[PDB]
Parts: sequence; structure tokens; C-alpha cells
Amino acid sequence: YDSRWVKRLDRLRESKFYDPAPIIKEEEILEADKIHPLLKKVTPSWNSRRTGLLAYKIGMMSLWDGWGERHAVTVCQVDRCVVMDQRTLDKDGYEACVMGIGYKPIHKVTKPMLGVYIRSQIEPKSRIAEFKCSSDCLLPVGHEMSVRHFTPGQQVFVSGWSKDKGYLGVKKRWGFAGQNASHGVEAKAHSSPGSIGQSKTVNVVWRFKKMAGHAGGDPRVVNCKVFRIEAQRNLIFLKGCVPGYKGSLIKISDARGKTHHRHNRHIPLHFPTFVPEPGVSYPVTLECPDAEQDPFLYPEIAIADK
Amino acid sequence: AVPKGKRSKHKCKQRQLIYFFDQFDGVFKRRRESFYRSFYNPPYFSKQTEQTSLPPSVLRPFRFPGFWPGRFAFKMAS
Amino acid sequence: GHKHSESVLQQFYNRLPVRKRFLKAIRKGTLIWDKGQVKIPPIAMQGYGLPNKLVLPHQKEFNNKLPKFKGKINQLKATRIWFQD
Amino acid sequence: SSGLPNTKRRIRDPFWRRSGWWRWRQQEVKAMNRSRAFRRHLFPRFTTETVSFVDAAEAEAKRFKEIVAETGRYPGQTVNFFVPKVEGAKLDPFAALPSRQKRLKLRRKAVREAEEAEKAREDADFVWRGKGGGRVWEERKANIPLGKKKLLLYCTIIKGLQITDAIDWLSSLCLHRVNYLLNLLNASRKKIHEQGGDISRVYVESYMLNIQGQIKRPQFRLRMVNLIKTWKFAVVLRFREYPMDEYFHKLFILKHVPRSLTTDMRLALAGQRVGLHAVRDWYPFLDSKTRFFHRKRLKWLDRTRQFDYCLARRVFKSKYEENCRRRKIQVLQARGASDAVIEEAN
Amino acid sequence: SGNHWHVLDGKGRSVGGLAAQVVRLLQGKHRVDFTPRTAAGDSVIVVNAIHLKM
Amino acid sequence: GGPGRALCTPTFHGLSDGPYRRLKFSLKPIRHDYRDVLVSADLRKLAETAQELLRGKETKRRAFWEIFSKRVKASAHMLSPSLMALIAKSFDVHDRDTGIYVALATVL
Amino acid sequence: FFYYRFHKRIGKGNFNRYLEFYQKPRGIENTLRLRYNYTPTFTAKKRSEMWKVNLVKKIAHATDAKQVLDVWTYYRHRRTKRPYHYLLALQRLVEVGGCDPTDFR
RNA sequence: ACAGGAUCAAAUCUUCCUUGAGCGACUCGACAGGCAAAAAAAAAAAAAAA
RNA sequence: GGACUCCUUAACUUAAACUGAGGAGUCAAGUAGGUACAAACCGUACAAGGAUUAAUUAUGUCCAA
RNA sequence: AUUAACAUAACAACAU
RNA sequence: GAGUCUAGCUUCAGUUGUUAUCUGAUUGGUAUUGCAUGCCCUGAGUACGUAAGGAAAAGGAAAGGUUAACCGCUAUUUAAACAAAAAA
RNA sequence: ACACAGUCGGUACGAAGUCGAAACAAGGUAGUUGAUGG
RNA sequence: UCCCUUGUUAUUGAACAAGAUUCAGUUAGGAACGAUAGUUCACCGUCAGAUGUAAUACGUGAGCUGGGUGUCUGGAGACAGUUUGUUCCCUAUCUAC
RNA sequence: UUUUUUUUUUUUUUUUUUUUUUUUUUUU
RNA sequence: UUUUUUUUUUUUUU
RNA sequence: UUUUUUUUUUUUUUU
Repeated sequence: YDSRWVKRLDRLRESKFYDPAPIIKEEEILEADKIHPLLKKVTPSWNSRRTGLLAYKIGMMSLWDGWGERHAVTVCQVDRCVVMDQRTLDKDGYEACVMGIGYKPIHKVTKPMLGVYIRSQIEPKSRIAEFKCSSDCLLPVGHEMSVRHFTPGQQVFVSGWSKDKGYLGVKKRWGFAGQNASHGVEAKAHSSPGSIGQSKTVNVVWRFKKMAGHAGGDPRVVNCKVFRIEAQRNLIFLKGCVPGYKGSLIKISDARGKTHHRHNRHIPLHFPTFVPEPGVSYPVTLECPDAEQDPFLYPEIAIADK
Repeated sequence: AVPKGKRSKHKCKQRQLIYFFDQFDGVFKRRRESFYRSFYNPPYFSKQTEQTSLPPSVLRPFRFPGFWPGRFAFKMAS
Repeated sequence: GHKHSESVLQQFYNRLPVRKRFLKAIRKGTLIWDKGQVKIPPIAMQGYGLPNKLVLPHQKEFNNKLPKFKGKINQLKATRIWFQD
Repeated sequence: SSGLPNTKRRIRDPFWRRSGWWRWRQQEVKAMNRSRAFRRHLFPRFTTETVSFVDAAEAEAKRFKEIVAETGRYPGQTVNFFVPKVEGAKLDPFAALPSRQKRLKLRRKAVREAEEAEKAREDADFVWRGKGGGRVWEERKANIPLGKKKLLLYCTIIKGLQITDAIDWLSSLCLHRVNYLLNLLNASRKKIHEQGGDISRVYVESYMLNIQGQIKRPQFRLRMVNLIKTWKFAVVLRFREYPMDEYFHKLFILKHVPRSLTTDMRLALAGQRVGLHAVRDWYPFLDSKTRFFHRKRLKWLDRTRQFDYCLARRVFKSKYEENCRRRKIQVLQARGASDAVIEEAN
Repeated sequence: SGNHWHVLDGKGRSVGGLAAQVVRLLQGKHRVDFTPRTAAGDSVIVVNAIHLKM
Repeated sequence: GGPGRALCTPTFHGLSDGPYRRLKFSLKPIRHDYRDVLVSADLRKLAETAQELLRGKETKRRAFWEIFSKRVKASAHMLSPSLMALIAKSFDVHDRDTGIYVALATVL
Repeated sequence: FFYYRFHKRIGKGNFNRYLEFYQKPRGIENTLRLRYNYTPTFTAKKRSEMWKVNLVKKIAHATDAKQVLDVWTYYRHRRTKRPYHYLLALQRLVEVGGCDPTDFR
């Protein structure tokens, strides 16, 4: 809450106050204190669907691969995603799971909200979302989600909000052609929209007409690829691009339709969740398998005129 | 363009109230609150106006003597 | 629509609450509209008499004397058949 | 913030709402508001008599005109008829009756006489009046270079507010042409104070605008000559004094205390100009939270048959009168006057 | 209370006829004291709507 | 104009006239204690009426008797052993036998 | 109420190959508040307003918990129930010789 | 809510019935926050104590 | 030195609301009714005036009525 | 001193 | 009475198109494909045909083009140049 | 107000009582009930 | 049923490949330039995007213009953006002994 | 350090994403 | 009459 | 075979 010129100097000076990097291990062992007693393995069915996850956009990065091809990947962090409540047909009328994410100061949370958290036995949350899934994939209350839910090398469905650009013109928003810069052209005609309708035969402008206005701030969805995951820090690297600001909430789910059919067919995935067995170690870091063929192979393409 | 017809009284009447609310919510209300804050601080004294202006003061008067307990004036000395 | 003026016959068709599929057929001629229903146009057989509902009042006496068909379409043996206008 | 109004403000609309503000919804909303409003009052459970307000001069004018209308003559005339006003006639047929200012003066004298007579009655502590009584004053201010549009904005703001409050409201504007109104306000306050009325109980009733004229000027253009003019309006204001009875009911019950008073109180408290005993005394009128909790406790007490309206009114009036009397006594003593002079003055 | 109820069984009945009949009841024209200004009708309940014919 | 007839449009209208065509409706104060009624009497009103019958020698009407009997009959299962004696003694003193004695024999 | 909006939309469902089950549905189709667009008459108003008195009158007349409950149930839809109404019913229920707490009524 | 009720009566840990669907779910009852200063692409960031 | 319709008929592409003739109605200068929506068609015991009444007409009789 | 157009205010209303 | 998350309704085009009988302790019982420009590869020098000549079922990929999103890399433009020591 | 901003028409007090309801009949006593084998 | 993409498999003087006429949908995805200015047509050269029609007042001139076979600062409709609220401007004063 | 295409990524979902509105309240 | 049914068919004549 | 027509303002075809 400082001044402009104080904030600007802060922005520059922040770099000098960075804590040392953690120490990442090669192996991980879990005990009974991190496992839901109610958690068990369930065989999937033909009409079974899994749950989604929430993430925060951190930033972009470039990473190599086994063949040596560089790719751009976005980093996402699951900020302690925990199940709050469940929905049943008898109780509510539909199967769903409610989850929470984030943290809020106690000096900002209302009493009715704090009542929920007391029951839940969890710290205050910033955001709450819900997922629709099949009845056979209802996770127990209080279970903490992990990055291990998605296996590397599978297609994911990512949803989020776009950025904001304020007010923009017709030429700026849509990308109109306009008029020439010369050859006897009026000032106003430079960036004018031109015809916007028909003659007296149609006295009404059709709905959904492309016009000037505030731009940005819309929902958008995109496909992504799981490139790398981290268990320690709970990090996920997604191949492609994700909308929203560097910190905005984003939803991640499995493939749907063609995406599933074509890609997510031969990939074994833990349907309910990751279920570690007490007394056994697990990897910390998992990488995407390399391709089959050499990417750096330029065969000959015949060019014959006829 | 040019107007095709005359505006009725009703419209004008409506507009009046619209405008009044618009202004009140954005000018007057802000100004009032800004004005009222200065009370805590001593009044403003201008150097330019010193030729005619009264001496400086700090103490504020009480407009409502009815709800003013405690002594009001001091007895004259011998 | 965009057209300013339209024929009354076309307009009539335009007002029919039916699917596009049947609309097309109706327009073509394969189908007719009558009594709020859609049915096959009447069949005119060579030599046989036409329905009494399509001839003029003075032509009914002569139409009733002509031969009549009391069989199925498969059993029909007419040299030529066409829809009656 | 710093040279920029907040972007996230909320501007009210009197004719539209995102939650719906249709005709049908208006009815319901109004009904509920009225219902809630009505219930906020606290009437006494026991009264001896109810005395209403009436204007003798206004009744006499109607009585004088009714006889002329129905009989066609004047009071006492037995030979002659009524002559109405005619074009070019200098004589006013209704010249015997008083004017508005004279009737207001008669009212102001009658209310003083009634106030003096009130002390004789022994059962004056259990008598109802309602609303309407009080002295009335009227002023005027002409030659104002402002139109109706401009005038209305200010007028509506100042309407239904305390004399002192209005001054502040107009002052806060930081405008130039508002000085004309400011001067009228200040002159009215000074005149009312000199007339002996209590300026602490004086409220703005209503207003009135009168068109005076226009001053046109030439304005040349490329292919025409427009006419530029100036506005001229006159503002008429009305003031009314709130009796003790009325005053009590509005501050104690309704809790519709002005802002100036509360600001003064808070100022004194913050500056330590008073002791610890005054905070509690002003608790009913200090802050909005205290007012609300006080009103809720009042309602509970009332329902419990624990609260005495007449007793609270008497305590209120006695405290106010004692403070007013002590102010004058101390002011007189400050000059060093003798005991005989003090006794004769008060 | 003055509120009357009519529960019908529309099983194998014609939509048009049923509608026509219902209209009468809804309108309240069947009563002597019919007022077009107001709704003088009575509540109507219909079941087995799936069984209609055309 | 229109597809239909314009004249064939019945309009509601009164066939007579009277002074009560514009009498406003208002909610009058509602009784706070409805139990005070003999019809809707209670154990207290029953006992009070029984005491009054034993005190006075007045010859009451048939209606009173009827109503009193019916109420008692209705509410027979709520009476106390002490109140039953009073209610039966009232009847015995007034020489009335309306089937009351048989009904009270099941609850006594 | 110059204009009262009310439309029956085509809701999502699956009626194809429907099997007749002798069971009640979830709930009523129509739930929207019914708002009249006309001023009521004297008789209408009276019928609408008589409940306030009839409730108490029948409560008083009642001679058993069954009757009490029934009476209460009948005036279910009756909005704007004053506190004292509850008190009255409670007193009557206690006088009648108790009641069934478990009762839906 | 194991809150109420029946029975020659229940594994630890209610055999069975009622609560119309325990008010759509949770929670609160001094609950909740419009405007001002300051900050402010959406959004987030201040415990109280002049 | 006339606009629509009925019978006859000249011209035209047996075309056009055209151009022009013979003899009846209506409008022009006609109300209200019917014909779904804008003079010309049907009917009229066809509009001095007022009211809470009865009738075979074009024509209608499942709902809007 | 003075009509209308025009400008402002007060009172009056409940089957809503 | 109030806070959160939600049921129903609404949504570019458009439809009503789904389950008799029922492995006897013998590794078990339909399953996210609506959709579609051109050129190249496997199938294939195969079907076909004297010869020349030369297909489909399925998948895989390199250009061009449209929409949307974003600033990890490259290109254009452009801004900033300030508080580690409690001996300071 | 949907209206070229109009015209016609426009609300039927009591029981909101009750120590009534007796000179119909019956009566599971409710100031209850009157026809009807599809 | 509109130039290409669909109707495995019988309309064919259809061996394959490449082709011609006709019909059908729950209406799905697409179709690049230049020179001469003879108001537009046969034809000409390149990428081969692979034989590429009409209506809407020339569709469109209070949005723009050109070598001939005028001006206008948007009052109401429509369309594209935006709207705290029951209260937080003012006012809203029973019953009657 | 910011903006942009001259760079990069997707071309999937439509009972989906999303949303301003809890409705047994028939005369506020 | 049988989910046989992109322009392909069977059974029975209702 | 008939009642049901341009009923072509809407619903409906209940025979």
C-alpha cells in the first residue's frame, strides 16, 4: 500500500532478498499419517469418470527432452487442494465432490464461513470449486490431492479465464481491414467500420454484430500435455499455453471425445487416485517418454511436374 | 442529426432527478466528507490575507451550548 | 425474408407448420395439403373413372358409369398412371 | 486516490436496479419500507388530553370570505353589495384582512403567549400535541445569477436539514455562485438569533423559486447572429422552530440527530475537553452503533413495561433548560455584575 | 376457501378435445356468476398425458 | 375490425343498484380469548357454570342445557374426579337426565 | 402487477421407453409465486382474510390432539403467522393430554 | 438429534418404526458493509490498539 | 369532358389499375353491421335527439366469440 | 400596476 | 434475517434412433469414433487388364490457410540505472 | 398503461354471532345427513 | 443436392484408373493472384486453392470514392459495451378516555 | 522491464464452459 | 409383419 | 359412399 515510486523501487530490489533453493531428494517414502483410511482401489467401468484439479499459473519455461528438442511448458502448482464435502442422489440429488484451494487471512473471513472451516478441520480457503464425476469415484472427505493423479504423457483439458485489455476499437478487437492511408481518403474513414446493415428492406441490425467494446475477460479452454511432475513441491509442467494471469485459477481435467479416443486409449491411469502402499518408496520426478522415430530426420520428397 | 420532435415535461422531470442523483453520488458526497475531516486539524491561515484577517486560532467553538457541560466562563479577578 | 413481394401460392406454403423435408415435397408436388393433413395426391388411371370429388357437378353422372378399381397398387394393371391436377 | 476518484464507486439509480425495479416490485418494496418506518415510533401508554394546533388568522380569513361569498355583502353591510376588483382599480377589496407576514407575526405572538400560559397548568406533563406547532420565519434573496437547474440541486440538498448543517453543506462545495445562498443563510441565522429564538432547534422546511428576467447579448457567427443571455432567479426560504416536545421525540426516539452536533461531541471527546462522565451521557447520540443499540434496549424496555415516556421527556427538558440557564448565569457573572443585577436579570 | 379442484384422466383421449374441455373449466364460463374481468375458474389436474392420441 | 364479431362482446354490468356497492373492507379487532364461549368452553368455564347453576335457582332455557350437555359429553375424557362430582351434582340438583350419567360411568 | 410473466419451458428429460411405475413424482411442476393483476372484490378479500379468526375459532373448538393437528395442517399455506398462534396451539395441545412429538404435523 | 416410541429385548458399534425431503447443503445470530483516505489492468495485499 | 363493379364490345400480347363506347347500382356527397387488416362488394323498416326492450338478414352454430 | 403561454411551491388521495 | 457453494431453467446446428432368451465352479458377458479440401508413405506394383496402364478398408506427416490464446525462444520498438555493514 | 394518452362498464355491510336451530324425518350427537346397484 | 469432400454394391456403350445424367441430409469443413483500364465477354501468362451462380433500393454514400457509355456537433427504434442495494440523500406523527 | 506479429501453442467439450434468480408465498 | 432399411429386401393381402 | 370448406387469422380435426 505504498506509493508508486516506492513500489517501483521494491520491484527492482526484491531480487536481493531471495531465500536459498531447497534440497530436492531422489526418493520418497510415505507413512500411515498421510493416507486416508477410507481410501481403497476400485475397478473402473464403462460409465465411470474421474475428478478434476485446480491450479495456479506461475509462468512459462523452456525445457529440452531425450531427443534434444526444446519445448515451451507452463508451470502449475496445486496449492493444497483438499476435498470438503460430497454430494449424493439421496441427500442432494446429484453426485459431485467439492474441493478447496488457497489461503486467506483470518482477519478477512466472515463468521459463517469460519463455521464451515471449523467443521472441516482445515485452514481458511481462498476458492472453492465442484466437480461432477461418477458415483464410483467419490473421494473421501479430507483427502489431499497430489500431482500423481495425472500420468506423464497424457492429454489434459484445461479451462480458464482470458486477460483483460480494456476498451478497444473495431480495428483493434476484431481486426478490421479499414481504408487506405492515401488516395483521397477522409480522416474518419481511416479506421471506420463501413457498412453495418442493409437498406430499408431490413430496418433492424442482426444480433451478435461485430462492434467496438471492452475486450478480454472470457472463458477459454485448451488441450495440454503432461511433460513433467514434481512430488516434493507439487508441481506440474504442461506443454502448450494456458490463459489467465500469472496466478489466476485454472481447472484441469481429462480428455474428452476425440482427444480421448485418439490419445488417451493405451495409457494406464489410476482411476480413483494415487494409492501408495505403506513400506514402499516412490519416485519424486517423472519425465515424459521419448518418441519412437528420430525427430531430426529429413527424408526425401519427390517433386515431379506433370 | 436533428431532433424529430419535442420533449415532454415528464422526461425533463425524470432527467432532473437522474442528474441530481448522479451529481450527489460523486461530487457533493465526496466534498462533504473531505470538508468534515479538516475539523480535527487547526484552521487554515493565509499570509496574504494577514492585512485584514483575524489572528490565528486552534480551539474550535461549540455550536450547541445546550449539550455543553462544564464551566462556560471564568469569574473576574479582584 | 429479404424478398419484398412474394406470390400468394408461395406464401401459403410458407405458413405450413411442417418439417423442411415435407415442405420440399409439397413444393415439388409429390405431396399435397388438405384438411390440415399431408397425403399422396390422387392417382389418375387410364380408362378407369376418377373420384367423384374432383369432377364437376354435371360430370358426376357420367363419371359414375365408368369402370372403377377395387384392388391394390400391386394388383393394378393400368397402362399409364399419373397424379390428377 | 491522489488526484483521481475511485474507479470502483457505486452510483445509485432511482429508476433501475440490477435485481429488478419494476412497477410490481416497487409496490412491495414501498410497502415493506412503510411498514418498517411506522414501527420505529414509541408512543406513550397513558395520556390525559390531546391538544391540536390551529391558526386563528387563517380561520378568520376563511370566515370573512365565506360570508362575502354566500351573502354578497360585507360584515355589517345592509345597504350595499360587494364590489370585486376591476382592471385599473387601485383599491384592494380585501384590504381589511392582514397579509402573510402579519399573520406570521400574529402566530409568533400567539405561540409565545401559549408557551407562557403553559406553566400554569398542573397536568402539562401528560398532554399530547403531535406535530405542527412552532414559530415560523420567512426570508427572501433576489438578484441571483443562477437558473432553475442549478438552483434545484442545492435546494434539494439543503431541504429538510438543520440550519447549521445546511451552511456546512454549501460551504463544502467550494463554489462561487453559492455565496449568494450562503449569505442568505447566515443573515437568516443571525436575524433568528437576534429575535430570541433558539437556533439549535430551527430547521429548513421548504423553498421557493421565482423567475425575474433575462439579459440578452449579441453573438455573431459565420452565417448567423446568436443571442447569449443570463439567468436571474430569486430564492425564498422558510424556517420553523421545533418545540421541546417535538425535539425530544426526534432525537431520543427517532434518533435523527444532526451531524454537526455529533461531530462537535466527538471533537470534544477526542481533544479531552470533557471528563469521563460525558461519554456515557452522550452515548445515546454519540455514534450510529450506540444509537442502534440504545434504540433496541429502549424497545426491549418498552415491551417489558419498564420505560416511562413522560419521565424521560421531563428529564430531557429539565437538563436542556438547566444547561441553557447556567450558560446565561455564567455569562452575566463574567462581567462582574452585582448580586442585585444578577437577581433582576434572572 | 372457494377453490375447487378437478382431477381428470387423459388416457386415450384426444388432445384437441381435452384442451377444449379444459378451456371451459379454466375460464369458468360453466358457472352462472361468470365475470370476464376476473378468473372465475377452478384448478384442473391432468394425468397420463403420455397416452394421448393424434 | 377483426375475424370475429365486434358487437358479440358481453361486458359485466350490475342489473340493480344499492348503497353497499362501495363499502370498504377492514379487519376489526379479533377476540383474544375465544374459550370464553360456551360452545368452545373449557374445564374452567365448565366449573364456573356448574357453580353458578348450584348457586342460583333460575330456570334456564333448553338451549343452555343442550349445549352444556353436548360440551361435557365431548370433553368427558378431560375431567378430573373432583370436577366430575361438581358437574354431576349440578345435573342432580336441577333434575336433568340427558344420558350424561351413562357417559361419565365409562371414565369415572 | 401490470405484467405477470409465466412460461413453461421444455425441460430436459428422458421419456422414451418409459416404464409405468405406480409412484409419485419428485414435486409439482409449477412453483412460481402466483400474483394477481387485478384488485380483489369484497368477497374475495373477506375469504382471504377470514383465516385469522377461523384458525383460533377452530383451535378453541377442537377437543383432541388429532383435531388440533388437523386444524393446524389445514391452514398450512397461510402466511404471516404471529407468535401467539403457536402459544395457543401449544396450550391446547398440553391441555388435551399431550401429543406426538414425532408427528409430521 | 440416536431426539421419541413398541417388544418374554439387538456382538463389541440400535432388531424394528416415526422425523412428508430433520427447512436444497454447511454455517452464523454484536450476523452482514455502502461511502472516504491510500492503493489499484481482472484479481490480490492492512488484527486491534487518535 | 369521373374512380370501381355487372352485360355487350373496339384496341392490345383474347396481356395491364391502361385507351375509348352503349345502360343499371354504389362511392363521390353514407354512419354504424358482415367480408381478418384502408371509399367501390352484401344488407339496411339506412345516423333530429335520450333510456339496461321485442324482431329471420348478409350470415353463423368445437375453442378464442 | 397588469391576461395567457411559461417557472416553482403547499395541501388534498388507500379496494391496496 | 445474512455469507459461500449449488439443484431446476436458459445456451451455435439438430435428433428420439439403446437392454427377449440369460456361462451350472470350465480366467467371462456391446462401451468417449456424428466430421468431409489438396499432395506423399505402408497396404501395392496387389485386385483388374493382351499390353500400356493402375483401386479400397486403417493409420501415420510435411506445407498452405482460418479462429482463439500467450510472452518460454527469435525480430521491431522502448524504459529503468537508489537503502547487505546496529562503527554506517 | 399493450392504447394518437380517450369512452362504456366497474366491487353488494351483518353469522367476525352462538345460553341456537322445537313443533319435517333420520341421527354413527357431527347445529351431522336426503339423488344414484352399470 | 450450389465448385470439391458423402450415399460400401446393379441408371450406364461402369474391365482398373480417370469420367457423364438424376435423386436424397439431422445443412458438417473449405476454395490464391497479376498486366492492359475498351463500362464485359471469347481468349491470353503464374500458384494448379484445381470447369468456382443469384436475391438483398448499384445490398451498403447523414462509412469512404473515381479521367462521365454540396453539407450536417446523433433527440426516439435497432444493434455492440455497462448497471451494489431491503437500508446506508431528504421525508414518511398510532390508538382516543 | 512492458506492448506487438514477423514468434509459439490449440483446433477439443455443447445435458460442455458460464451465469444477474431457491420457487408449497393464491391478493408486500 | 421382422431395427430388414443411404438408390438393397422377405413374409402375409390387412 | 357421406357429413369437413380457400378452416388460407390462430388452436383443433376431437367422426
